[PDB]
Amino acid sequence: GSHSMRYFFTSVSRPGRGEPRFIAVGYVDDTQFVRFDSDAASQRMEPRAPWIEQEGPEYWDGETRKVKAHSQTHRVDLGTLRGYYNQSEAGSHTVQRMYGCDVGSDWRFLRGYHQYAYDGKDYIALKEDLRSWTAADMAAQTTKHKWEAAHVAEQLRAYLEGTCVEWLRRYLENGKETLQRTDAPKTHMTHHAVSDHEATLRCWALSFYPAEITLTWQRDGEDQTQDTELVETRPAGDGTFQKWAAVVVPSGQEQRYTCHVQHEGLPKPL
Amino acid sequence: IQRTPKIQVYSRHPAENGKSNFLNCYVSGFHPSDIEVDLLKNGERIEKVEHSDLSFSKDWSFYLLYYTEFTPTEKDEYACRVNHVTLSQPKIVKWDRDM
Repeated sequence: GSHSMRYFFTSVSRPGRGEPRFIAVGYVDDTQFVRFDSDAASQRMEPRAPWIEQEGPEYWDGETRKVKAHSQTHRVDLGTLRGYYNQSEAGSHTVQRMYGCDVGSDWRFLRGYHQYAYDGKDYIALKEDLRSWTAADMAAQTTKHKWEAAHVAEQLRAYLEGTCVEWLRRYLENGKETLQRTDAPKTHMTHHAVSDHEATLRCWALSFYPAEITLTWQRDGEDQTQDTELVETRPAGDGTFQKWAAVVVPSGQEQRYTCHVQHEGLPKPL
Repeated sequence: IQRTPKIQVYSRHPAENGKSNFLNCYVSGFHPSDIEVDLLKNGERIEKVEHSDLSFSKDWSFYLLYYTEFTPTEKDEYACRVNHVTLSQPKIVKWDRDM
C-alpha cells in the first residue's frame, strides 16, 4: 500500500509586537503524530500519537532543535518576502512550507515534494523530478536563482529519498496496529420525507480510515448526479472520518436507488 | 488571497438523547488563518472547547476542528459561530442531527 509523511509549516507575522507565530504539524498518512506551536509553554516538538511516544529523548531534543531552526528561517523569510514584493511593515503575511515523500506498495520511494507559498498563493515548489524548481513569480525567480546556485534541490533529494523513507518505514513498523489498519466504513442510510411526494435518501459512511472514500448513488443501475447533495469528508475527531451523500427521490421509488461505497478497506459495497 | 471558511457542525457518533457524545465544528477552505470559532449551546458560548493543531490542505487553505463533549437532549440547541476577515458578520451554523 502507498504510505506517506508530510510536514505542514505555518508562519504568521505579528506586526504590532513580537515574533511571527509558528505551527509545525507532522502527519503519517491521515494521522497527525507531532506538533510544535510557538505560543506553547513546552517550546518543544510534542508527540501527538501513541506510537511515536516510544521515541527516546535523543529524538525529542533533536526534533525540537530542528523545528526551531525552521521557525527562525521563516522569520527571516517573512522579512525577505516583504522587500521582494515591497510591502508595508504593519500587516501580517503568512509563509507556508510543505514537504514530504510517498512510498509505494513495495515500501520503496515513490514521489517526493517540497513546496512553499506566501499569502495564499504558490511561491516556489520543487519539481516531481526533484532537479528543478517551478517559480511562480519574479520574486520567486530571485529565490530560484539563489537555490540553483546553492544546489538546494540536491540537498533535498537526499533527504526526500533517504531520511524521509527511512523514517516513514519505522513509523509504520512502530505503528503497525493503527497505521497499517484500514477501518472500512460502517454504512447505513436514512430516509427523510421533504414533502408528501419526495424523500431524501442519505447514504452515511462512518468510522473509516484512510479518509479517501467514494460515495456515489445510482438509479436503475446507472449513476446519478442530478439532485445529489454530498459533503466534504470530515474528521470525526477520534482518528476516523465520516461522509454522507444524499439524493432526492419520488416517494415510492426509493427501491431504484442504491448507494455505492468505494474504500481501500472494502471489496466494493452497494 | 483570502478565502471564506466552509463550516460543518456534527456529532462524532450518531446522536441519542441522554448519551454523552462529541460536537465537532470543522471549519475548512479559509485563508488567512486568523478565524474565531466558538461553539454556542443555547446561544451561550461554551468554554472547555478543544481544537486541532492548524494545518492546511493542497491549495494552501487552512482547516481546524473544534470540539466539545456534550449530551444531546430534545431541549438544547447547539451551534457553531465563526467569524473571519472575509465575513461581513459571523456565521452561526446550527447543529442538525440528521447531517
